[PDB]
Amino acid sequence: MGNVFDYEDIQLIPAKCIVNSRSECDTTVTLGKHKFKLPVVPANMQTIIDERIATYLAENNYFYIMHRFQPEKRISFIRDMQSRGLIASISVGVKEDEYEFVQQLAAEHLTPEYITIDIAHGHSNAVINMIQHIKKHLPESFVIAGNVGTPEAVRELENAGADATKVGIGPGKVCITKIKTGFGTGGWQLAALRWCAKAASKPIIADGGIRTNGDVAKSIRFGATMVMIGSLFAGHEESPGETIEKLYKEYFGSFVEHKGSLEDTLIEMEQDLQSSISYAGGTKLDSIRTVDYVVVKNSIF
Amino acid sequence: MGNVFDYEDIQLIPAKCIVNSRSECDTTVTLGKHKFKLPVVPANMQTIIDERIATYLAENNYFYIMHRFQPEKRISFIRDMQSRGLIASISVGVKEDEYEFVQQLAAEHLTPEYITIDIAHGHSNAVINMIQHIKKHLPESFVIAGNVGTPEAVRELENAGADATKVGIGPGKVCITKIKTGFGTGGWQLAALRWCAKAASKPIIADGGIRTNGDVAKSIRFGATMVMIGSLFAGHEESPGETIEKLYKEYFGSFVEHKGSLEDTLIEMEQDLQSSISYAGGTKLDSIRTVDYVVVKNSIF
Amino acid sequence: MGNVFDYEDIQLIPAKCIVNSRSECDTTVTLGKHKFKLPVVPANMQTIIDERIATYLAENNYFYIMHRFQPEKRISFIRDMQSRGLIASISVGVKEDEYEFVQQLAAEHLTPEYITIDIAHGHSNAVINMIQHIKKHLPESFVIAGNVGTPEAVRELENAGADATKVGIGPGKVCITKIKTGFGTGGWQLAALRWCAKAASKPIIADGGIRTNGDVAKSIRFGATMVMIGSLFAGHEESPGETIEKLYKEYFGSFVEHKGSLEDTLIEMEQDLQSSISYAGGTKLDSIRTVDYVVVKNSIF
Amino acid sequence: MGNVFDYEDIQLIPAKCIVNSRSECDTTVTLGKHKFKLPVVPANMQTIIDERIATYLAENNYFYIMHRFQPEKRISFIRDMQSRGLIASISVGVKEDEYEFVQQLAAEHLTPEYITIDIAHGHSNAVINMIQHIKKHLPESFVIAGNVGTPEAVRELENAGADATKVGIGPGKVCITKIKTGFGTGGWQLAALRWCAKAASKPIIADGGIRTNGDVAKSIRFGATMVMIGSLFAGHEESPGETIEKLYKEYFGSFVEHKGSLEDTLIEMEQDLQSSISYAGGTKLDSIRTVDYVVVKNSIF
Ligand SMILES: Nc1nc2c(ncn2[C@@H]2O[C@@H](COP(=O)(O)O)[C@@H](O)[C@H]2O)c(=O)[nH]1
Ligand SMILES: Nc1nc2c(ncn2[C@@H]2O[C@@H](COP(=O)(O)O)[C@@H](O)[C@H]2O)c(=O)[nH]1
Ligand SMILES: Nc1nc2c(ncn2[C@@H]2O[C@@H](COP(=O)(O)O)[C@@H](O)[C@H]2O)c(=O)[nH]1
Ligand SMILES: Nc1nc2c(ncn2[C@@H]2O[C@@H](COP(=O)(O)O)[C@@H](O)[C@H]2O)c(=O)[nH]1
Repeated sequence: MGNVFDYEDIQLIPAKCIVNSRSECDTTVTLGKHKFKLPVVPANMQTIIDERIATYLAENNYFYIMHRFQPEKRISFIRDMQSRGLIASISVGVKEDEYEFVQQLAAEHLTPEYITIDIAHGHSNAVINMIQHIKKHLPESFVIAGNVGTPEAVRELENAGADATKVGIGPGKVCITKIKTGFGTGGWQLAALRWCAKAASKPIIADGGIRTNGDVAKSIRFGATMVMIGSLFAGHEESPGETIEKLYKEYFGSFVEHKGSLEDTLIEMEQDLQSSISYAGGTKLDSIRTVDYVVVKNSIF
Repeated sequence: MGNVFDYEDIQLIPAKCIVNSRSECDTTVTLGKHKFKLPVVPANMQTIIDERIATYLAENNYFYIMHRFQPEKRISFIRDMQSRGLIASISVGVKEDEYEFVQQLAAEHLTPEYITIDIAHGHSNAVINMIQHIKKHLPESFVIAGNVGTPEAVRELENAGADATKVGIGPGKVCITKIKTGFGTGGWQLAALRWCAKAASKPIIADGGIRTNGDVAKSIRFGATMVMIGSLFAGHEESPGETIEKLYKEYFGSFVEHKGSLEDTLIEMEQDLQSSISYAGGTKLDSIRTVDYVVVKNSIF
Repeated sequence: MGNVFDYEDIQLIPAKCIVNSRSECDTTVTLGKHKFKLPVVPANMQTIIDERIATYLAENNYFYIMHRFQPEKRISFIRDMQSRGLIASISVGVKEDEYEFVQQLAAEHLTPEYITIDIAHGHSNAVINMIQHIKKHLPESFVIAGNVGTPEAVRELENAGADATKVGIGPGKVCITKIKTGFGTGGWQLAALRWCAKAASKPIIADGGIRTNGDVAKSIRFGATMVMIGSLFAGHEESPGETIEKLYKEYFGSFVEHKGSLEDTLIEMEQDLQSSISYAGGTKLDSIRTVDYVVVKNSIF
Repeated sequence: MGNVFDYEDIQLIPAKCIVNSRSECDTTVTLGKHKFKLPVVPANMQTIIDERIATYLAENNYFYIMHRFQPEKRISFIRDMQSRGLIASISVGVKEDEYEFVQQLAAEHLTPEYITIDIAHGHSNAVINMIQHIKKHLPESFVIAGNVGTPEAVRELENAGADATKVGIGPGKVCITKIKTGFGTGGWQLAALRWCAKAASKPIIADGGIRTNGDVAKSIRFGATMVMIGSLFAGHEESPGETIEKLYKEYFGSFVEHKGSLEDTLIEMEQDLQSSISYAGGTKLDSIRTVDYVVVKNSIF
């Protein structure tokens, strides 16, 4: 950064197709010691993810991150997921009984595979301290830290010991940080990603702003390992929240229209993303990383 | 490419008018051994073209390309069109009984004047192979190959032996490749054309993105020999698809409003295009190629 | 040209106000041997101007140009206007009985004060010929020629003997030349004016694209002597066309909402334009010519 | 200026958060001899402010400026506010019985703490004269002068003796100066502020264009001491004007929807602005001044 742009400004340029069917394209990705079907993860929000969803995903090799909204239920969540041969992926804060939470986890001999320290303005000593604290008590837990919007936050989190950082400050559909405060990556998420990624030693989770499945490929182009999606996963039948009636579900953070089975959404993502690999002139996800691109004048639209 | 822009960004600059009536302007063009009334061709899609339309066009020296959706009907289509003193212009794929199709055509002593190898991502060995195959079995067939979106695809198709290439990856009104995959010329079709054309030895068919008849002239400015149009030819009385009721027709690929006779559309195209030649300070189509232009800031609109 | 922009891109920068009331600002302008209240003129179209309006304007020192749509009525129009102590301002073409029209005028000893040769694509020998013809038969007639969109057309018309040129190719609200042909100053009228004006020895009439009264001042900034307005003068009670019923009038060239008395419109123009002179740090119209300006990013709006 | 942009083009870049709660951020500011809760002030317009509001604000250490619309009521307004242990902040003009108004104030031994000379086009000798006049008769009155839109107006007002200048020419929601005259900072207010501020020795009040509370922080970034807000303060229950019925209030200068208590609005401003300080990596308002920023391509939206 550089020129500033966002998802809709970007068109990726096709290379020579080397496959006969998109079916020969592999969209898996790896994050620490584990391998997942898709580079996407639903937002770790109560309006998007619950234990039911978490189990479905885990049982099918989809990465998931559980929200933190009922912090008391986490211990037994971990234990359920882990007795099940499944990954336990949870979120923590830094305020303040969760310092003894991760200490209780150590005593309980309970190591979650993934822990995400998820704070609105995650560029802080508060976040550094919780990272160090977890590397100390649960050194075998893969730690995702954020949210951040700069290369400088990314470095300083990675230097605190984060295994991955989460990038995005206010680009969410239901997020209003840009309006209230005038700060963040809203309006330039994809470019804020190019630029954080340039400086990252650890996987980045691009968080927020995704409006189409093509934006997964674009996020891949510009440095993401994983893409967090709230809006596009909102309003499925499996989704949290009640349904009204045609047909609608609420979606909010800490009014949409009904979308069908989350599995159809996920297979469609995978298919679109395999088309993306065809277009990127390759067989796997990483082929996307090398393609040229143009910044269009009006949009995509 | 260069600056990226699209049809609506472009205004062409008028030269001194050398005609008294647009009627003295000639909009014909030539593609291989044949001469046509207009540099336009309806999309080779089942929602746009059928044998009825194909016959009308052919009988009136309008270039047409037939879709491939009932591949069994092609043989007798060719034979009908050819017993009629008319051009037989068909589409083929590369999967897989159509390798013996063009071999059956050779045995049948049936040479179609035009064959279009029409694949979404036509930059592939698959397409190269079908080109070579046809140059081998039906060497007297003019071969149009695509679709492509780069100078590199254009060269490599032309080097495989294509007589013309079709340029456009996702700029169609009903096309969703840009949304699903994040790849292609959608949002910058006209510039993707300037740039493919710069590197082409063979006629290019600019395929997709045309929203006004002025965009035909613009496509001419930027290197097209021929312009393929789906949307603007959708929904005529002669058009495929049923009519509802006011008055509508469906338009889709592999919900519009009713447009009148296709002949009125075509005479209007010709007239607008003769106005375009008046403005280009000339008497024929090629006068458009030399005019200056500006990229406006907001649009045309 | 230079950077391309249009009316809405432009903000003019205020200089020190040297007046106590906008009332001390003089918005008059001169075109040949005559002095007018405002640098504006209604479009010389049948949907905008008739003899009733023409008389009102003339009787109040507003410049007007009469349309050509009933060419038989012109002779007696001139004579009426001229027996009245009023300016006779008419439009002519070049096809073809109007070569003897201006010859009939010579015989009739009838010299119109202003004659406008008004052709869509006025950059032509056709227009040059009619200019020379009029300078020959009615040498005392002020000749306005056009329409043009380039410095080159402006020079060549001025060299043919035009006393003023009319600039604008398709920026009209009801004009569709940009859509049909892909040619003209639509989308960049104000910049097409900066640029024609840079090369002009004669007054330019900026014709078309005016959407607000501020655009009169902007046209002044960028070189106009006079501004032709169709849309903003459409739909007044005095205006041509019938009224329906709330309340509407048609507006078209060769569906709006009702606007009130044309005199209120004209006094308001004058007042806004005197505000413009206050802001331009002056007392007269020409003060506008010297102000700085910025090209904004989104619009004015 | 420089690149031209406005509030929606701008995203501010977060620095390392050094607070645990936005509650530890101080949003106070000082203007002359007085200290206020927020860098915001409601527009000194009759549709926004009255004595009731003025008293509320003053009694709670919110800066306010009273409009001038009932000039006869000012004397006793000052006296009421001043007998109350409250700041008396009034507006004056330059026409013409207000030269003896400020002379009557001197005789009455009535010194208003703040006086704002509030003229549409305030770059004038008229404004200079009233400034000098007040510095002469009421030298202990803090004088705010404007409105202006250039560094040159700012200097010349500050050189006349202004204690602060008010910046903004036509960016108001209900302002139509941009449409009528084609002049001012509408469409580029925030950049017109960067640029006036660069040349200012005195506090600037950024006046107009604020659409979100984030735009307060942005105005801070670009040089404002104080931000005047009309639109966002329109339509509260305490607000001037009648209510209709759901629920609406009028808002106009010299049709909205009902907004709630002005105190909720003001506490929310303060809270958003403390979030802004968290994001700016600081504890006080001035931390905002140092942050980086990007100009996005489409908007914020
Ligand atoms: N600042 C803020 N961000 C939120 C909130 N709720 C969700 N988000 C952000 O946006 C979500 C995903 O964004 P989306 O895919 O809908 O654009 C989450 O991953 C999170 O980063 C909220 O209440 N406040
Ligand atoms: N990728 C894709 N392209 C299509 C489809 N249907 C039509 N098209 C493209 O768009 C058509 C013409 O575009 P239009 O004139 O409507 O913008 C065809 O010529 C073809 O290139 C489809 O189903 N998928
Ligand atoms: N090409 C074309 N231009 C027209 C037509 N009718 C009006 N105009 C142009 O536009 C008018 C004024 O434009 P407006 O103020 O509405 O933007 C006339 O002065 C003329 O230049 C038409 O039918 N065709
Ligand atoms: N020129 C002009 N400006 C006005 C008028 N009424 C309000 N304003 C301006 O706009 C107000 C605030 O703008 P807002 O916050 O609504 O964008 C006032 O502070 C003032 O500068 C008016 O009638 N004419």
